[PDB]
Amino acid sequence: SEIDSTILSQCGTLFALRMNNSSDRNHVLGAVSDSFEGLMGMLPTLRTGEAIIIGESVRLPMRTIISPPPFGRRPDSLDPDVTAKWSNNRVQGDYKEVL
Amino acid sequence: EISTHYVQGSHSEENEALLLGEDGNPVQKGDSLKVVPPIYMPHTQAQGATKIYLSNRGKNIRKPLEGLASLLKDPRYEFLFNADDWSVNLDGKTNKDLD
Amino acid sequence: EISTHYVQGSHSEENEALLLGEDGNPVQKGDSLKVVPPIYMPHTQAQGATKIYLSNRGKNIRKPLEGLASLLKDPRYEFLFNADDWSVNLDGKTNKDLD
Repeated sequence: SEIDSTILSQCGTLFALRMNNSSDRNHVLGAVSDSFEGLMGMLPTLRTGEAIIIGESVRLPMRTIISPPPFGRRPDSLDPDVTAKWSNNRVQGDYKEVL
Repeated sequence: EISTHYVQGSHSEENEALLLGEDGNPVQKGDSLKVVPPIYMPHTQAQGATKIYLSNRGKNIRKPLEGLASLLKDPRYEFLFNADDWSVNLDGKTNKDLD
Repeated sequence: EISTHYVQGSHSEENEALLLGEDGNPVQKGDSLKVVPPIYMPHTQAQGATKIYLSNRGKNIRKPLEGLASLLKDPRYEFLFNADDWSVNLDGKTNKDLD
Protein backbone atom coordinates (compact mmCIF):
# COMPACT_ATOMS: atom_id res chain seq x y z
CA SER A 1 0.00 0.00 0.00
CA GLU A 2 3.03 2.32 0.23
CA ILE A 3 4.48 1.55 -3.22
CA ASP A 4 3.42 3.98 -5.94
CA SER A 5 0.44 2.63 -7.85
CA THR A 6 1.82 3.50 -11.29
CA ILE A 7 5.12 1.75 -10.58
CA LEU A 8 3.42 -1.37 -9.22
CA SER A 9 0.90 -1.59 -12.07
CA GLN A 10 3.71 -1.96 -14.63
CA CYS A 11 5.32 -4.95 -12.91
CA GLY A 12 5.28 -7.97 -15.21
CA THR A 13 4.85 -10.69 -12.58
CA LEU A 14 3.54 -10.68 -9.01
CA PHE A 15 4.40 -13.13 -6.22
CA ALA A 16 1.57 -12.66 -3.72
CA LEU A 17 2.38 -14.43 -0.45
CA ARG A 18 0.15 -14.42 2.63
CA MET A 19 -1.26 -10.92 3.14
CA ASN A 20 -2.97 -9.98 6.40
CA ASN A 21 -4.41 -6.47 6.27
CA SER A 22 -7.10 -5.45 3.80
CA SER A 23 -5.57 -2.28 2.32
CA ASP A 24 -2.60 -4.17 0.88
CA ARG A 25 -4.87 -6.84 -0.61
CA ASN A 26 -7.06 -4.16 -2.18
CA HIS A 27 -4.00 -2.44 -3.65
CA VAL A 28 -2.69 -5.73 -5.07
CA LEU A 29 -6.09 -6.51 -6.60
CA GLY A 30 -6.19 -3.05 -8.13
CA ALA A 31 -2.66 -3.50 -9.50
CA VAL A 32 -3.27 -6.76 -11.40
CA SER A 33 -4.72 -7.32 -14.88
CA ASP A 34 -5.46 -11.08 -14.63
CA SER A 35 -7.95 -11.49 -11.78
CA PHE A 36 -9.59 -14.80 -10.89
CA GLU A 37 -11.95 -14.40 -7.95
CA GLY A 38 -11.29 -17.87 -6.53
CA LEU A 39 -7.52 -17.45 -6.57
CA MET A 40 -7.49 -13.89 -5.23
CA GLY A 41 -9.94 -14.75 -2.46
CA MET A 42 -7.42 -17.12 -0.85
CA LEU A 43 -4.73 -14.53 -0.07
CA PRO A 44 -5.16 -14.16 3.74
CA THR A 45 -5.10 -17.97 4.23
CA LEU A 46 -1.85 -19.03 2.54
CA ARG A 47 0.56 -21.37 4.29
CA THR A 48 4.12 -20.38 5.19
CA GLY A 49 5.96 -20.68 1.87
CA GLU A 50 3.10 -20.82 -0.63
CA ALA A 51 2.83 -18.30 -3.45
CA ILE A 52 0.43 -17.19 -6.18
CA ILE A 53 2.40 -16.42 -9.34
CA ILE A 54 0.44 -14.00 -11.54
CA GLY A 55 1.66 -12.25 -14.66
CA GLU A 56 2.93 -12.75 -18.20
CA SER A 57 5.69 -15.17 -17.16
CA VAL A 58 3.25 -18.06 -16.58
CA ARG A 59 0.54 -19.74 -18.63
CA LEU A 60 -2.08 -19.32 -15.89
CA PRO A 61 -2.28 -17.80 -12.41
CA MET A 62 -1.26 -20.68 -10.21
CA ARG A 63 -0.81 -21.49 -6.51
CA THR A 64 2.65 -23.00 -6.04
CA ILE A 65 4.87 -24.24 -3.24
CA ILE A 66 8.31 -22.67 -3.66
CA SER A 67 11.06 -25.26 -3.44
CA PRO A 68 12.99 -24.84 -0.17
CA PRO A 69 16.69 -23.96 -0.48
CA PRO A 70 19.30 -26.59 0.42
CA PHE A 71 19.94 -26.93 4.14
CA GLY A 72 22.58 -24.56 5.48
CA ARG A 73 21.64 -21.85 2.95
CA ARG A 74 18.94 -19.76 4.65
CA PRO A 75 18.82 -15.95 4.91
CA ASP A 76 19.50 -14.70 8.43
CA SER A 77 20.37 -11.27 9.79
CA LEU A 78 22.86 -11.59 12.65
CA ASP A 79 21.01 -9.22 14.94
CA PRO A 80 21.85 -9.51 18.66
CA ASP A 81 20.01 -12.23 20.60
CA VAL A 82 18.37 -10.28 23.42
CA THR A 83 17.38 -13.28 25.54
CA ALA A 84 20.81 -14.92 25.32
CA LYS A 85 22.71 -11.71 26.07
CA TRP A 86 20.42 -10.77 28.97
CA SER A 87 20.45 -14.28 30.47
CA ASN A 88 24.23 -14.13 30.99
CA ASN A 89 25.63 -13.24 34.39
CA ARG A 90 26.83 -9.66 34.75
CA VAL A 91 30.55 -8.86 34.84
CA GLN A 92 32.44 -5.83 36.10
CA GLY A 93 32.65 -3.13 33.45
CA ASP A 94 35.40 -0.82 32.23
CA TYR A 95 34.08 2.35 30.60
CA LYS A 96 37.43 4.14 30.26
CA GLU A 97 38.01 2.16 27.07
CA VAL A 98 34.52 3.11 25.85
CA LEU A 99 35.22 6.79 26.51
CA GLU B 1 33.28 44.77 24.64
CA ILE B 2 32.62 47.21 27.54
CA SER B 3 35.97 47.89 29.21
CA THR B 4 38.01 50.83 27.89
CA HIS B 5 41.68 50.97 26.98
CA TYR B 6 43.89 53.55 28.69
CA VAL B 7 45.66 54.43 25.40
CA GLN B 8 43.92 55.31 22.14
CA GLY B 9 44.72 53.58 18.87
CA SER B 10 45.62 50.23 20.41
CA HIS B 11 43.45 48.11 22.70
CA SER B 12 46.06 45.98 24.46
CA GLU B 13 44.78 44.04 27.47
CA GLU B 14 47.60 45.52 29.59
CA ASN B 15 46.20 49.05 29.04
CA GLU B 16 42.89 48.45 30.83
CA ALA B 17 41.49 51.77 32.09
CA LEU B 18 39.68 50.53 35.18
CA LEU B 19 38.16 53.25 37.36
CA LEU B 20 40.32 53.33 40.49
CA GLY B 21 39.00 54.21 43.93
CA GLU B 22 40.03 57.04 46.21
CA ASP B 23 42.50 54.81 48.09
CA GLY B 24 44.05 53.73 44.78
CA ASN B 25 42.64 50.24 44.37
CA PRO B 26 40.09 49.75 41.57
CA VAL B 27 36.45 50.08 42.55
CA GLN B 28 35.40 46.83 40.84
CA LYS B 29 38.21 44.69 39.43
CA GLY B 30 35.66 42.05 38.45
CA ASP B 31 35.41 38.31 39.09
CA SER B 32 35.32 35.21 36.89
CA LEU B 33 33.58 32.59 39.05
CA LYS B 34 31.23 35.33 40.18
CA VAL B 35 29.37 36.75 37.19
CA VAL B 36 29.97 40.32 38.39
CA PRO B 37 31.64 42.33 35.59
CA PRO B 38 34.44 44.85 36.22
CA ILE B 39 33.81 48.59 36.23
CA TYR B 40 35.65 50.79 33.74
CA MET B 41 36.32 54.49 33.37
CA PRO B 42 33.99 56.51 31.11
CA HIS B 43 34.87 56.86 27.43
CA THR B 44 35.97 60.48 27.03
CA GLN B 45 39.27 61.42 25.36
CA ALA B 46 38.74 65.20 25.37
CA GLN B 47 41.27 67.85 26.33
CA GLY B 48 42.21 68.72 29.90
CA ALA B 49 42.36 65.15 31.22
CA THR B 50 43.93 61.91 30.02
CA LYS B 51 42.68 60.46 26.74
CA ILE B 52 40.81 57.16 27.21
CA TYR B 53 39.42 55.29 24.20
CA LEU B 54 36.79 52.56 24.16
CA SER B 55 37.45 48.98 23.09
CA ASN B 56 38.26 48.67 19.38
CA ARG B 57 37.97 44.87 19.11
CA GLY B 58 34.51 44.00 20.42
CA LYS B 59 31.81 42.39 18.31
CA ASN B 60 28.04 43.06 18.30
CA ILE B 61 27.17 40.22 20.69
CA ARG B 62 26.55 42.19 23.88
CA LYS B 63 22.92 41.04 24.11
CA PRO B 64 23.67 37.29 23.79
CA LEU B 65 26.44 37.67 26.37
CA GLU B 66 24.04 39.36 28.78
CA GLY B 67 21.57 36.53 28.19
CA LEU B 68 24.29 33.95 28.85
CA ALA B 69 25.23 35.74 32.08
CA SER B 70 21.58 35.75 33.17
CA LEU B 71 21.40 32.01 32.46
CA LEU B 72 24.63 31.47 34.40
CA LYS B 73 23.18 33.23 37.46
CA ASP B 74 19.93 31.25 37.16
CA PRO B 75 19.64 28.44 39.74
CA ARG B 76 17.40 26.52 37.31
CA TYR B 77 20.34 25.65 35.00
CA GLU B 78 22.61 24.06 37.61
CA PHE B 79 22.28 20.66 35.92
CA LEU B 80 24.07 22.19 32.90
CA PHE B 81 26.38 24.94 34.14
CA ASN B 82 27.09 23.90 37.75
CA ALA B 83 27.11 20.10 37.66
CA ASP B 84 28.02 18.39 40.92
CA ASP B 85 31.39 16.81 40.07
CA TRP B 86 31.82 17.82 36.40
CA SER B 87 32.31 21.52 37.17
CA VAL B 88 35.09 23.13 35.13
CA ASN B 89 37.71 25.28 36.85
CA LEU B 90 39.33 28.35 35.29
CA ASP B 91 42.20 26.26 33.87
CA GLY B 92 39.85 23.58 32.52
CA LYS B 93 40.12 20.70 34.99
CA THR B 94 37.21 18.73 36.44
CA ASN B 95 36.92 16.43 39.43
CA LYS B 96 35.76 13.51 37.25
CA ASP B 97 35.39 12.62 33.57
CA LEU B 98 32.60 11.39 31.30
CA ASP B 99 33.36 7.73 32.07
CA GLU C 1 37.78 33.49 3.43
CA ILE C 2 39.77 33.52 6.71
CA SER C 3 43.43 34.16 5.95
CA THR C 4 44.11 37.89 5.70
CA HIS C 5 46.34 39.71 3.24
CA TYR C 6 49.38 41.40 4.75
CA VAL C 7 48.61 44.59 2.78
CA GLN C 8 45.22 46.24 2.35
CA GLY C 9 43.71 46.92 -1.07
CA SER C 10 45.16 43.75 -2.63
CA HIS C 11 44.28 40.17 -1.69
CA SER C 12 47.26 38.32 -3.17
CA GLU C 13 47.79 34.78 -1.92
CA GLU C 14 51.53 35.43 -1.49
CA ASN C 15 50.72 38.15 1.08
CA GLU C 16 49.14 35.74 3.59
CA ALA C 17 49.45 37.47 6.98
CA LEU C 18 49.89 34.31 9.02
CA LEU C 19 50.77 34.20 12.71
CA LEU C 20 54.53 33.64 12.98
CA GLY C 21 56.37 32.19 15.95
CA GLU C 22 59.32 33.54 17.89
CA ASP C 23 61.77 31.56 15.75
CA GLY C 24 60.22 32.98 12.57
CA ASN C 25 58.17 30.06 11.30
CA PRO C 26 54.37 30.40 11.21
CA VAL C 27 52.41 28.99 14.14
CA GLN C 28 50.24 26.80 11.88
CA LYS C 29 51.11 26.64 8.18
CA GLY C 30 48.15 24.37 7.45
CA ASP C 31 47.79 21.00 5.75
CA SER C 32 45.82 19.78 2.74
CA LEU C 33 45.57 16.01 3.22
CA LYS C 34 44.93 16.81 6.87
CA VAL C 35 42.01 19.15 7.52
CA VAL C 36 43.81 21.54 9.91
CA PRO C 37 43.24 25.15 8.76
CA PRO C 38 46.11 27.65 8.62
CA ILE C 39 46.59 30.21 11.37
CA TYR C 40 46.47 33.90 10.45
CA MET C 41 47.40 37.17 12.10
CA PRO C 42 44.43 39.02 13.63
CA HIS C 43 42.77 41.63 11.44
CA THR C 44 43.85 45.06 12.70
CA GLN C 45 44.76 48.21 10.75
CA ALA C 46 45.09 50.58 13.72
CA GLN C 47 48.15 52.66 14.53
CA GLY C 48 51.23 51.14 16.14
CA ALA C 49 51.06 47.85 14.23
CA THR C 50 50.89 47.02 10.53
CA LYS C 51 47.65 47.45 8.59
CA ILE C 52 45.91 44.06 8.40
CA TYR C 53 42.78 43.92 6.24
CA LEU C 54 40.79 40.75 5.64
CA SER C 55 40.40 39.37 2.13
CA ASN C 56 37.49 40.86 0.18
CA ARG C 57 37.15 37.85 -2.15
CA GLY C 58 35.51 35.62 0.47
CA LYS C 59 31.98 34.43 -0.21
CA ASN C 60 29.18 33.77 2.31
CA ILE C 61 29.59 29.98 2.38
CA ARG C 62 31.58 29.61 5.60
CA LYS C 63 28.96 27.32 7.16
CA PRO C 64 28.80 24.79 4.27
CA LEU C 65 32.61 24.70 4.18
CA GLU C 66 32.70 24.01 7.92
CA GLY C 67 30.14 21.25 7.43
CA LEU C 68 32.18 19.70 4.63
CA ALA C 69 35.30 19.88 6.80
CA SER C 70 33.45 18.08 9.59
CA LEU C 71 32.23 15.44 7.13
CA LEU C 72 35.72 14.87 5.72
CA LYS C 73 37.04 13.79 9.13
CA ASP C 74 34.05 11.54 9.86
CA PRO C 75 35.06 7.85 9.70
CA ARG C 76 31.54 6.98 8.49
CA TYR C 77 32.19 8.47 5.02
CA GLU C 78 35.29 6.43 4.18
CA PHE C 79 33.44 4.73 1.32
CA LEU C 80 32.80 8.17 -0.23
CA PHE C 81 35.77 10.44 0.49
CA ASN C 82 38.56 7.93 1.25
CA ALA C 83 38.14 5.02 -1.15
CA ASP C 84 41.04 2.59 -0.94
CA ASP C 85 42.18 2.47 -4.58
CA TRP C 86 40.26 5.57 -5.73
CA SER C 87 41.75 8.15 -3.35
CA VAL C 88 42.61 11.32 -5.28
CA ASN C 89 45.84 12.94 -4.09
CA LEU C 90 46.71 16.63 -4.33
CA ASP C 91 47.54 16.80 -8.04
CA GLY C 92 44.56 14.74 -9.21
CA LYS C 93 46.04 11.27 -9.74
CA THR C 94 44.38 7.94 -8.97
CA ASN C 95 45.93 4.52 -8.46
CA LYS C 96 43.09 2.87 -10.43
CA ASP C 97 40.15 4.01 -12.56
CA LEU C 98 36.44 3.24 -12.78
CA ASP C 99 37.03 0.25 -15.08
